[PDB]
Formats: sequence, structure tokens, C-alpha cells
Amino acid sequence: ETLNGGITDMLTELANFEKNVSQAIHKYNAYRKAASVIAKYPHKIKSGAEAKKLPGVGTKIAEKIDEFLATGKLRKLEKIRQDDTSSSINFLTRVSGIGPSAARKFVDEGIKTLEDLRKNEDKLNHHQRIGLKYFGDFEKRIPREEMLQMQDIVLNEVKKVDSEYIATVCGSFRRGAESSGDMDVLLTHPSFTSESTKQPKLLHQVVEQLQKVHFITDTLSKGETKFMGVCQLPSKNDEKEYPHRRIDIRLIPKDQYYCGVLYFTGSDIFNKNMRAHALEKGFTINEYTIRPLGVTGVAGEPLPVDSEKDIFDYIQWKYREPKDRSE
DNA sequence: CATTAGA
DNA sequence: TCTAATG
Ligand SMILES: [Mn+2]
Ligand SMILES: [Mn+2]
Ligand code: NA
Ligand code: NA
Repeated sequence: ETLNGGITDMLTELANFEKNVSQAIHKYNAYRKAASVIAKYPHKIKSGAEAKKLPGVGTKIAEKIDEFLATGKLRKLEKIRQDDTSSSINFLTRVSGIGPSAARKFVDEGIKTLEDLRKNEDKLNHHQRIGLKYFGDFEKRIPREEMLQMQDIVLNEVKKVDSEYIATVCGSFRRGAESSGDMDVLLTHPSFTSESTKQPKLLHQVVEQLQKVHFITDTLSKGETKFMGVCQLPSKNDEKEYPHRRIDIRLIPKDQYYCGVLYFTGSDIFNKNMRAHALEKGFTINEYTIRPLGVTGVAGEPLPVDSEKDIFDYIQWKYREPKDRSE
């Protein structure tokens, strides 16, 4: 956690580089397990050989471990960091919609800067264009204070549309968080569950409403169950217009709402930890259900969940407010 | 690990 | 169809 801090960090620096700049899933995969292992190890790695004993660490990495232990730096790491080609990628990759693959390609064609990207908006698909457009606003965090106004709105339309809808803004926002990166709204409806062959409009009508009033200003991707767009709080009585925010809305078969809600409320840790406990307590949890465990090794049969509680009760835990689902 | 765009 | 990119 700090005892092997640099080691794991340099390791991941290295991994990440293989995957993005290079397309070496293997080495890239290599750096990763090593990094995973040395991280666990309970003692201060004092040399490559010591490290070497570890599963995943071989000669290649052991050698890096040394140079780093001796000189508080690393060649390849100095080399890479400097490398403009590789920096370029690490940068373009910041555009929503641009991933490594496209970053490489662009770069090759010589598009390295944001500006290059502008002069060449033509080579960019919708997502990435919108991504390019709001690059600035997309990088900004969401002051909770705004999150509240946003939530406040979405709820009203959702409802105005059909009183039946149930919406819950999940995420860190949910968990108290002072600011969030983007807004996740989980939605479901009684007339939509596990069997009942969809009702795509269900998702569609809200979107349309939301757009109707100008909260959604753009669409990145809309499917029959998961809409991914951009929103904005009405720039009041001018002088202060609000930054463009990322928003995601997803339809859930009402029968698996809370499971989802549980899940997207995180945190990653609260999750696992919740997950591991349900295991002892003879079950299993996942993005959509909780199935009692049978002794034959495994077992199924989706228990009936009516609120976040039921999940709790099932695994027989203490209902933990979202506020404390921090780990 | 699943849902969407795109070509 | 596959393959990229988000989360
Ligand atoms: Mn989020
Ligand atoms: Mn999200
Ligand atoms: Na070994
Ligand atoms: Na990106």
C-alpha cells in the first residue's frame, strides 16, 4: 500500500504504456499481474531477486525492479514520458470517444493536438465530435450543489410523464459525494420486468421529455435501454451559463431495480465487501439479482427484492445508508 | 461485462 | 459481422 508503492506504480506506468502506445496485451498483461502481486507482498522488496520469487515476476521485470531501487528512476520510463508520440496518445485518448486505437491512428496521420482535431473534425464520428466540442466542460467535476438541481429536474419530468416511473440518481452523488463526475439515473417501471418483452418507448419518452425542456442537449448514444447524452442547467438570467454535463439513463426491468441500484451506488469496495459477505451468508449477488447458494458447489433461483433493504436482510446485514457504503 | 456505433 | 469505446 506504500511499502511497494513505487514498484507497483512504475509497473502500472509500464503496463499502461504497453497497451496504449504499443499494442502488447501480453506484456501489458505481464506488468499487470506482477504489479498485482508485489502489491500484496507484506514486506519491502529489497532487490530484484527477492521480487523474483514472486509468481509473475521474472527476469524482465526483476531487472526493472533493480534499476529503480538503485537510481530512483528508470530509463524506459524516462524515455516514454518524453516521447512525443506516446504523449500524444495519452492525450487524445482524453476526448470522449477516442480510445487508444483511434488515438494511434490519428497520431499517425499526424493529429496530435486538440487543434489538429479541430481542423479535422471531419475525421471524427459524432461521439468524438461532441466529445471535442465539450472537451473543457467534460473534464470538470460536478459540484453537488448542481447535482441537486439536476436531480431535481429530472425527477419532475420523469414523473410528469408517467407517475409510474421510478428514478434514482445513483453514483457517488448518491453516496454523499461533494462532487461527481457525471450523473447516472437508473430507471424502471412496473410495466417492465425480466419477461415482458420490452417497451423501448419507456426509455424514449423520458428522453424526449428531457429534451423537450432543454436539459438534454445532445445525444451520444441512445439504444433501447441505455441512453448516453449531455445536459445543462438553464443558464439562469445570464452572466453565468452552466457547463455541459455528461448524463446516462438506463431502463431496468423493475424486477431487478434495487439490485442495480445497489450496485451502481457502489462504492467499488462496498460492493465487493457486500459481495463477499453474501457468499458466506449462503448466496450470491450481481448486477441484477441475489440467488441462494446450494451445496452441490453452486445454485440459482432469484430471490424477491422490494427495496435495498431486502438485499440487506437476505444477507442479514445492517442496512447501510448510501452515505456509508464507502467501503 | 454489457450495450451501442460504425463500417 | 466484428471491433471500438463507455461505464
Ligand atoms: Mn458517476
Ligand atoms: Mn455514469
Ligand atoms: Na517467479
Ligand atoms: Na477518450
